[PDB]
Amino acid sequence: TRNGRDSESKRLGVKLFGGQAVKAGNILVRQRGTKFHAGYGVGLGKDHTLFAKVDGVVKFETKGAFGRKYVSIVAA
Amino acid sequence: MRELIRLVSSAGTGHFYTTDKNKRTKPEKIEIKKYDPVVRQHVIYKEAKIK
Amino acid sequence: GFEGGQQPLHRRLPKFGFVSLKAMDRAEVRTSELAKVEGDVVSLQTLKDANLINQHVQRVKVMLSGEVGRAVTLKGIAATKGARAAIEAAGGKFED
Amino acid sequence: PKMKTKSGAAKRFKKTAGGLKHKHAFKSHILTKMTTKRKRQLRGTSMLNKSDVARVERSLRLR
RNA sequence: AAUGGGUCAGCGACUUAUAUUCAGUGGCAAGCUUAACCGUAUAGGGUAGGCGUAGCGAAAGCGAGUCUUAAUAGGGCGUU
RNA sequence: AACCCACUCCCGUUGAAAAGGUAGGGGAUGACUUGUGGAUCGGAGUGAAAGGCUAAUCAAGCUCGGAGAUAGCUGGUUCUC
RNA sequence: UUAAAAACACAGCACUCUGCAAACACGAAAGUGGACGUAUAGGGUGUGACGCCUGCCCGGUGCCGGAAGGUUAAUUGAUGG
RNA sequence: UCGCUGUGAAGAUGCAGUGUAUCCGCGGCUAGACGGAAAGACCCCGUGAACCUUUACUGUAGCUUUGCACUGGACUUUGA
RNA sequence: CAUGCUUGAGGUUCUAACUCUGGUCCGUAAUCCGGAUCGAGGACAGUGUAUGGUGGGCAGUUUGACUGGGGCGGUCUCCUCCUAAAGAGUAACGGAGGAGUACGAAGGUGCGCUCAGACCGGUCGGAAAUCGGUCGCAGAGUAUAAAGGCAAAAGCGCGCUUGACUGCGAGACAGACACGUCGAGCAGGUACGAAAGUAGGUCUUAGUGAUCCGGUGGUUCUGUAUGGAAGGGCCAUCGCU
Ligand SMILES: *C(=O)[C@H](CCSC)NC=O
Ligand SMILES: [Mg+2]
Ligand SMILES: [Mg+2]
Ligand SMILES: [Mg+2]
Ligand SMILES: [Mg+2]
Ligand SMILES: [Mg+2]
Ligand SMILES: [Mg+2]
Ligand SMILES: [Mg+2]
Ligand SMILES: [Mg+2]
Ligand SMILES: [Mg+2]
Ligand SMILES: [Mg+2]
Ligand SMILES: [Mg+2]
Ligand SMILES: [Mg+2]
Ligand SMILES: [Mg+2]
Ligand SMILES: [Mg+2]
Ligand SMILES: [Mg+2]
Ligand SMILES: [Mg+2]
Ligand SMILES: [Mg+2]
Ligand SMILES: [Mg+2]
Ligand SMILES: [Mg+2]
Ligand SMILES: [Mg+2]
Ligand SMILES: [Mg+2]
Ligand SMILES: [Mg+2]
Ligand SMILES: [Mg+2]
Ligand SMILES: [Mg+2]
Ligand SMILES: [Mg+2]
Ligand SMILES: [Mg+2]
Ligand SMILES: [Mg+2]
Ligand SMILES: [Mg+2]
Ligand SMILES: [Mg+2]
Ligand SMILES: [Mg+2]
Ligand SMILES: [Mg+2]
Ligand SMILES: [Mg+2]
Ligand SMILES: [Mg+2]
Ligand SMILES: [Mg+2]
Ligand SMILES: [Mg+2]
Ligand SMILES: [Mg+2]
Ligand SMILES: [Mg+2]
Ligand SMILES: [Mg+2]
Ligand SMILES: [Mg+2]
Ligand SMILES: [Mg+2]
Ligand SMILES: [Mg+2]
Ligand SMILES: [Mg+2]
Ligand SMILES: [Mg+2]
Ligand SMILES: [Mg+2]
Ligand SMILES: [Mg+2]
Ligand SMILES: [Mg+2]
Ligand SMILES: [Mg+2]
Ligand SMILES: [Mg+2]
Ligand SMILES: [Mg+2]
Ligand SMILES: [Mg+2]
Ligand SMILES: [Mg+2]
Ligand SMILES: [Mg+2]
Ligand SMILES: [Mg+2]
Ligand SMILES: [Mg+2]
Ligand SMILES: [Mg+2]
Ligand SMILES: [Mg+2]
Ligand SMILES: [Mg+2]
Ligand SMILES: [Mg+2]
Ligand SMILES: [Mg+2]
Ligand SMILES: [Mg+2]
Ligand SMILES: [Mg+2]
Ligand SMILES: [Mg+2]
Ligand SMILES: [Mg+2]
Ligand SMILES: [Mg+2]
Ligand SMILES: [Mg+2]
Ligand SMILES: [Mg+2]
Ligand SMILES: [Mg+2]
Ligand SMILES: [Mg+2]
Ligand SMILES: [Mg+2]
Ligand SMILES: [Mg+2]
Ligand SMILES: [Mg+2]
Ligand SMILES: [Mg+2]
Ligand SMILES: [Mg+2]
Ligand SMILES: [Mg+2]
Ligand SMILES: [Mg+2]
Ligand SMILES: [Mg+2]
Ligand SMILES: [Mg+2]
Ligand SMILES: [Mg+2]
Ligand SMILES: [Mg+2]
Ligand SMILES: [Mg+2]
Ligand SMILES: [Mg+2]
Ligand SMILES: [Mg+2]
Ligand SMILES: [Mg+2]
Ligand SMILES: [Mg+2]
Ligand SMILES: [Mg+2]
Ligand SMILES: [Mg+2]
Ligand SMILES: [Mg+2]
Ligand SMILES: [Mg+2]
Ligand SMILES: [Mg+2]
Ligand SMILES: [Mg+2]
Ligand SMILES: [Mg+2]
Ligand SMILES: [Mg+2]
Ligand SMILES: [Mg+2]
Ligand SMILES: [Mg+2]
Repeated sequence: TRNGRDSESKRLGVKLFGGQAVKAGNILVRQRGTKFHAGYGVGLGKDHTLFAKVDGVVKFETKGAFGRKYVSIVAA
Repeated sequence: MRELIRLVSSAGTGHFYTTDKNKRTKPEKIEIKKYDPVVRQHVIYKEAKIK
Repeated sequence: GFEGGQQPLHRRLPKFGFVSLKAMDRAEVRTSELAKVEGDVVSLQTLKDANLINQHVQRVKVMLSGEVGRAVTLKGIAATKGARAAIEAAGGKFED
Repeated sequence: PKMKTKSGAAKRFKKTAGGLKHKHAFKSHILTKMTTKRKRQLRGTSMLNKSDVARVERSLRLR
């Protein structure tokens, strides 16, 4: 056997789901690459982390050309 | 391998930065502009010995 | 402090600071304790006539706490700015 | 007889009215490869964790 | 079909000292309490000392504030 | 042959015996056997050498102290709701 | 006190050390054995009557000899800070 | 204080089903009572123990080099 | 450079220290021991102390764990995919691959542009170089494995440059602890751009090692009678297959 290796799990994924109340600075999605793109009121980190710049409600809409998926914040 | 150096400000203050470089490929001394907290201006820094 | 062989906290973190031997001759006194000396003179030896300070104390400072009871005069004892007004307001002369 | 406090515990944890202070690790050497933000945030002093107070106090003979 | 005990009677294993933390129950109370020692000897005296009434800082120091900092900006710890 | 020894078989193995007995066996003027007295010893003695012997105890005697060594290991831990 | 043997000893052989207050051993030391001996003697090591013999390798590790050169301790203390 | 076939800490005098069998000795034989004896010696484990080895680590007796002391006079070569 | 003054080093010699397990006298009736005297050696030997070498002769100890029993073999920290059951997490001596770096530009910014490949024509190259045209839309590329991304291209070129800045930091994610990850905004100074603006390294996830100890640069701290210093503290940094 010449196989026994693996790496620690990074705990990626959606942290806040749709309809939830966000506060500014909260982390929304942890990603490799941009599987979700930043919408209104959402910024992108230097490792493709989606966080919140304003307060409100998570939206999770897909729109526009290229058929992307957008995470935005709307008024509660 | 990259070897550590020090960048010391042109101002008389003893403040310095630290980094590394490729001594084999780039032999000329690094002459960079950086911010000096002690005098609170952007001045010229020059390479020295990390040791 | 044992943890099963893992490096314990008292050896995992750095030591820091030094112990000031200058502060071992120091004492602090509230303004609410000033109305307990015998009569109208708050001095180093008079604070030792009660049990306000130990016999090994040489420097005393007064901070602001509580209220001053009467009009006392301080003989070579320091005070803060809040206690300077409190002592002075109740006729308490300050000198030396 | 009298309890003897651990010598090395008293040099690393200082008692205050807000608990026990201590410094941070990973700040002794190998500091060029670290980020300035990472080194700036390891600079102050902080309070002991709720899970370490019991085992540290017992080393300092405080409980 | 793993251990131990043939049976009876007697003996046979969480104690003590000194330091300390938490709880219950009391005495005093911004104060409480004495140790050696003296003693008309479980009384009375002896308050040297210990804890509390103020914190922040590695420290000098300043103090209801203090530390970091160029910063009465932020932030940590503290205060009715 | 006496004396010293211990090669084989059987018996005995709770033995007559904590190493024997009956039958056979080896040396038997020598590097022999033996009495009495004396010398060497515990990391030490002595050894024609088997790690053998040093009071039925030996890859370090016995005895009294350090000492109730230490035991993350077995065993045990006593009346009632 | 489960092994008596092909094991140990042996006469014979070789190497090596030792010039005497000998090498060597037991003793903090004094001293004692070697030995009231003196290289045809004494200690250590291996082989093991007798017969015929005992071949090649000095690179490794030991021992013996050499002292030019290189490194090298306590000690001393120029010079600088 | 029975046999068998099953079940079951997995090889049953004692459990299930079933078959056999009046109560108790004495002389014999050893198939079972995982029969008695010795807290398995083999194997593994313990941050266990002894004793042995070596170019394991760290020391050390002994042996050996030089400086200083006990320790002096003269001549000669040679250096500063 | 004869010459005088001291010292370093070697050689020879002398006697007077020291040595004699050499002779003869005495204590004494004595192979010990002393003292006296002859003889030999002689500042050597030997002993004390400081120091280098050798030294299993002797001693106190160490010599890992996992493991379909132990040994032998293999592994031990980090990253990517599957196992993993459509939130996170999830084991085996399960199935497959990488890391222990690189870059002063391969970073920042303003401006500009799109690939691989196929076919047709064209001087030697000829299946495949450089050239022109048509088709194509990502089958290319990304410093480096794999996964997830990439048109405001995160891919390629050029000008200017040092934000690969200093003090912080609302709020979160992860989490036994120690560590780890993201970050709008504020204050100082900057770089590109006409400006809105963007910049607290690189498309993201590996490229790493606590404390102690010791060194180097600063310092409004301390500094055992006092004034200094030594030493200590604080801040920045260096030394661990
Ligand atoms: C092995 O066969 C074992 C020990 C034998 S002695 C090495 N058997 C025991 O009966
Ligand atoms: Mg595997
Ligand atoms: Mg693998
Ligand atoms: Mg896993
Ligand atoms: Mg960003
Ligand atoms: Mg460990
Ligand atoms: Mg008092
Ligand atoms: Mg202490
Ligand atoms: Mg570090
Ligand atoms: Mg530091
Ligand atoms: Mg039974
Ligand atoms: Mg059993
Ligand atoms: Mg049983
Ligand atoms: Mg048992
Ligand atoms: Mg058992
Ligand atoms: Mg029994
Ligand atoms: Mg109480
Ligand atoms: Mg009460
Ligand atoms: Mg504040
Ligand atoms: Mg006889
Ligand atoms: Mg015999
Ligand atoms: Mg026999
Ligand atoms: Mg026999
Ligand atoms: Mg017969
Ligand atoms: Mg006979
Ligand atoms: Mg016979
Ligand atoms: Mg015969
Ligand atoms: Mg005798
Ligand atoms: Mg004796
Ligand atoms: Mg012994
Ligand atoms: Mg043997
Ligand atoms: Mg022996
Ligand atoms: Mg015996
Ligand atoms: Mg022993
Ligand atoms: Mg004994
Ligand atoms: Mg015992
Ligand atoms: Mg003891
Ligand atoms: Mg029990
Ligand atoms: Mg009962
Ligand atoms: Mg025989
Ligand atoms: Mg033999
Ligand atoms: Mg000989
Ligand atoms: Mg032989
Ligand atoms: Mg032979
Ligand atoms: Mg040779
Ligand atoms: Mg040679
Ligand atoms: Mg030689
Ligand atoms: Mg069955
Ligand atoms: Mg049964
Ligand atoms: Mg059965
Ligand atoms: Mg049956
Ligand atoms: Mg039954
Ligand atoms: Mg039954
Ligand atoms: Mg039945
Ligand atoms: Mg029978
Ligand atoms: Mg039977
Ligand atoms: Mg049996
Ligand atoms: Mg036992
Ligand atoms: Mg057992
Ligand atoms: Mg263990
Ligand atoms: Mg040993
Ligand atoms: Mg020596
Ligand atoms: Mg000498
Ligand atoms: Mg002699
Ligand atoms: Mg004599
Ligand atoms: Mg004489
Ligand atoms: Mg003479
Ligand atoms: Mg001499
Ligand atoms: Mg000498
Ligand atoms: Mg000597
Ligand atoms: Mg030894
Ligand atoms: Mg040894
Ligand atoms: Mg050794
Ligand atoms: Mg020891
Ligand atoms: Mg020991
Ligand atoms: Mg050992
Ligand atoms: Mg070890
Ligand atoms: Mg193991
Ligand atoms: Mg198994
Ligand atoms: Mg198996
Ligand atoms: Mg196995
Ligand atoms: Mg192995
Ligand atoms: Mg699921
Ligand atoms: Mg999942
Ligand atoms: Mg599990
Ligand atoms: Mg690998
Ligand atoms: Mg790039
Ligand atoms: Mg073309
Ligand atoms: Mg575009
Ligand atoms: Mg969480
Ligand atoms: Mg401009
Ligand atoms: Mg250490
Ligand atoms: Mg002084
Ligand atoms: Mg002083
Ligand atoms: Mg200093």
